[PDB]
Amino acid sequence: AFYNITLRTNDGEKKIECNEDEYILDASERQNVELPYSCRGGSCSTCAAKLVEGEVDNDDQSYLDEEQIKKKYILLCTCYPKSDCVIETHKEDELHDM
Ligand code: FES
Ligand code: NA
Ligand code: NA
Repeated sequence: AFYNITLRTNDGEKKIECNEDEYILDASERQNVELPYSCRGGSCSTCAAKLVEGEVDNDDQSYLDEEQIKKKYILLCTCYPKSDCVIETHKEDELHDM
């Protein structure tokens, strides 16, 4: 199924949908909502975001440790939505300065 993702970016709030079988980064990009990234493989911190509400499957990621995951951080390049979500983007620095 598809879920509606509310992206709270550094340039306002944007509404985009994403198939539960695809990554949020790719879905966002085709709907013209540019998000940060670099490796696009789940092993770095560039695409870091924070889950405000909703369920996701970000098990394909590998950079974030359990402490960061518990704090709701997710890497959008490898994150599947599992319900409607409200996500804050461009959180790499926040993550870095925890
Ligand atoms: S762009 Fe590197 S983990 Fe997402
Ligand atoms: Na960019
Ligand atoms: Na450092």
